[PDB]
Amino acid sequence: AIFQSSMTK
Amino acid sequence: GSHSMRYFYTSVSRPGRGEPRFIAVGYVDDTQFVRFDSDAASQRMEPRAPWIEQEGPEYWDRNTRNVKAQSQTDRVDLGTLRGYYNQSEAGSHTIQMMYGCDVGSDGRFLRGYRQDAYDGKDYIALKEDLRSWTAADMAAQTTKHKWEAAHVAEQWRAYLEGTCVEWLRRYLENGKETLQRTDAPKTHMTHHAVSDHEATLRCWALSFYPAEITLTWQRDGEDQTQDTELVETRPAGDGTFQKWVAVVVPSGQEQRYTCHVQHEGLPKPLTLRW
Amino acid sequence: IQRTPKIQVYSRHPAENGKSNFLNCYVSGFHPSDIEVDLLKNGERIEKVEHSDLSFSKDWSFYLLYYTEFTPTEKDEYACRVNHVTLSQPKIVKWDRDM
Repeated sequence: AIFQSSMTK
Repeated sequence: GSHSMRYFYTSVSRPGRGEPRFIAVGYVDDTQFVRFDSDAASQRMEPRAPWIEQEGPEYWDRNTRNVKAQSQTDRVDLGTLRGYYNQSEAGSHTIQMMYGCDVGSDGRFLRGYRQDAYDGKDYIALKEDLRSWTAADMAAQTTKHKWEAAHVAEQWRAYLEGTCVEWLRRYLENGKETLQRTDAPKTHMTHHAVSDHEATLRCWALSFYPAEITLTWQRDGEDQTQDTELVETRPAGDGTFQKWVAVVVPSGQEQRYTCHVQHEGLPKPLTLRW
Repeated sequence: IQRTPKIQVYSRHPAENGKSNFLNCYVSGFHPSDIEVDLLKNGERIEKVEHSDLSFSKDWSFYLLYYTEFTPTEKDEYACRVNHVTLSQPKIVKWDRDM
């Protein structure tokens, strides 16, 4: 299962 | 032995029209099990190994929303990094990320990793302790500070040592018929006369899994590298892999040379002689 | 950065005339991912060609598998035509059943 968050760079 | 679960993301801006191409692939060891392609009709995370198809709609909904969410982050980041680097909007650019976890033979956490790249070069990576970041340049350093102020690393650590390892154990169990099975290389040797005086011996390894393999030529017991060629390991297309290694030798002297094959599927290494 | 593709053309199984097989074109070590790949039969483009999902190696370089079902023969020539920004001209690599 994939990683759930995604802070922007 | 040990196993790993890994995801590979690629985003490519398309300045001509519309939004970036986004592609994700997930592997357990050397087996691809899921895919998402923004150009695809489904717009879903799709199955690519029979043992994942048993997951319920919930699994598919979560993973699909999350990859799409990630694709949107990549779209944003493509814009931001263009800014960091002061580049024109006329150019197409690329963001890539690989992340995953390793477990040992007893199914215990071994290590985690998460690194990304911009235009084919290191951008930001999670350190081995999963607590801090490595920035390759001042663009990435800008991201690093922002991410350290928000403790992004903690969420990654929690996943890499936790969620990631648990699902890896689950898949390994559900797909044990294939995932926990080695296919030793099927080997053989061919002989191509180049002239009356020289011949090329080629040592073949076919239909093996997993992909890692060592192929070596020996002459009278000692390893040889002169006059040898060694192609990159390649996919057969059916889940297995191929490789060969060759050496030019003087005609009549073939029996001096042995090919040596090391592979997880081989309890003892193989040695072939012509 | 820009990396020129490596190219391998090969059948999934040992080639034998008259026996159905799979013709593979394996392109790798390239960057960027933008790339054109065709399988050719006697110079003409084969239509029913599939490829894998884009992925990449330790150095971020990409790789892809293009393939199609096919039946080897004595007179039929097969090739892989690859076009990439690093190539001043489309590269055509003929299949060699011994490799």
